[PDB]
Amino acid sequence: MQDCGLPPDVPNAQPALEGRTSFPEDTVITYKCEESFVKIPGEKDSVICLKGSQWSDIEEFCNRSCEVPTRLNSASLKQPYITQNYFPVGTVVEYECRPGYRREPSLSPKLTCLQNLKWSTAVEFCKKKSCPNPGEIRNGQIDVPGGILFGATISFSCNTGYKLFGSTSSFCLISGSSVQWSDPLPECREIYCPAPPQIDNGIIQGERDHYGYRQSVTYACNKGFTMIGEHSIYCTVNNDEGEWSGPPPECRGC
Amino acid sequence: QDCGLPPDVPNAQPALEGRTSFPEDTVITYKCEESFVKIPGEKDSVICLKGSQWSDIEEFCNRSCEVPTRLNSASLKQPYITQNYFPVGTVVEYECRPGYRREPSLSPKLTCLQNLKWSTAVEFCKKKSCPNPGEIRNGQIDVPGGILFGATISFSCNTGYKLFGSTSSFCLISGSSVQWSDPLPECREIYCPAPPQIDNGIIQGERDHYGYRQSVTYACNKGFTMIGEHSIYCTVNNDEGEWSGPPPECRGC
Repeated sequence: MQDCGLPPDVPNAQPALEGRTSFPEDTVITYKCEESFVKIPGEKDSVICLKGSQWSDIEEFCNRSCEVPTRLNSASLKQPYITQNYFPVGTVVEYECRPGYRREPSLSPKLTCLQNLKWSTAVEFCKKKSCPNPGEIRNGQIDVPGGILFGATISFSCNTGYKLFGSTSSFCLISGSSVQWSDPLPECREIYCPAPPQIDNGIIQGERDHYGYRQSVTYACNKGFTMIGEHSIYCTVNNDEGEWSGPPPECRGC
Repeated sequence: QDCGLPPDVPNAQPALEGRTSFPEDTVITYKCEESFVKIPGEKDSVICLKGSQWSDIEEFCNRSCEVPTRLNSASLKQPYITQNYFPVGTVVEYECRPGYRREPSLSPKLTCLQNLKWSTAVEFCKKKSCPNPGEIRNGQIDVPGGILFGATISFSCNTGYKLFGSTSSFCLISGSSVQWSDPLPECREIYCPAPPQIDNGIIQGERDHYGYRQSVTYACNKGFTMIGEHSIYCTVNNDEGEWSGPPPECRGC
């Protein structure tokens, strides 16, 4: 009769019958691979009802493949693997470095789909690029806790008696073609104490315009006056603020 | 042949030894009464002569000041320093003791006043001053009470420095002047012991010396995680350098 019965049984595939058991001549039935199976590119996945109530032949067209290679932050799949989804056992794909990573020549940038439907062990075939030498801060220091490679962080400090002006840290970020420091080297500025205090009936011996950390000012009483106290005070520097070591002496008369 | 009582001399008293009769040739000496001093080059005694007659004697006592009181700033000049006769109007001269100096604007003279008292005393001989103490680098000099003769001064060394030498100085009289008993001490920078190195980590830019408040920063080698403070700093404790705490640790991953 001008009708075919059930289409052939294909291993690891299921036909779409749309709720019927009888099909008219020329009816085309498509099969869908079952779970954990991917259709093999360049293969028939459907049958057709021909004359005599006979279906056209169809061969197994499903496998048995790995999943799409896992997402790496250092490397991207090369074409054409980056657009594929069919990865039967033995399939080997190639990677290429992302930015800012570069090839580690001693290691292969290839992964293979293993018998267990898993990709081979990952190695660091694409390593992190390195930022330029941080350099130096005059009268300050740079803290490099964990190298200067892509993603690294560094901090800046200013030695005792100096005040930091600018960024207090820097990160090695990807900069277009390469990786560069997010922020420039700051400045360590000399902290000044407030002008030294003057005293009644006494003077400051050779007063300077500016006084820095540990710099001292010496007092002297006027003729006829007796000094009671410290002959000199010095600049103490704490939490980036200048402050004199103590009060100035006193000059008592007569 | 015996003389009777010797003549009455104003402001003087004779020494009779309880006697009322005296044999020829007896010599009787008089002593000036209180507040009175015998006048140099004058007779103070009488003698019993023939005819039961005493030799003549004239008043020989002039009211006089006492020997000037001792001053610690000056001393009587010669010849006043050996005199005891100071009638009203007598003016003596002083000269400075050590360690004192003359106050040009003033007079070093005292006058015996009508009331038998010396004139008002002024500071004509003033305490000498030692030279300006000067400066101690990285230290201080405390001048509690001036730098005149007899004064004391103390020395200290700022935080992070240790004093080496004298801790005080006294203004002494030194021959023809006054000088500080002790020379200035030196304030030397205290160094902490070399910072400790750590396994699988380094010191970032180690220095040769570390002083007070100076810090050393650590960094772990690739593949190691730091455990503890990233940097430590040089503390000072009774002139000794000591690190703020232990260095971090670098744990294998």
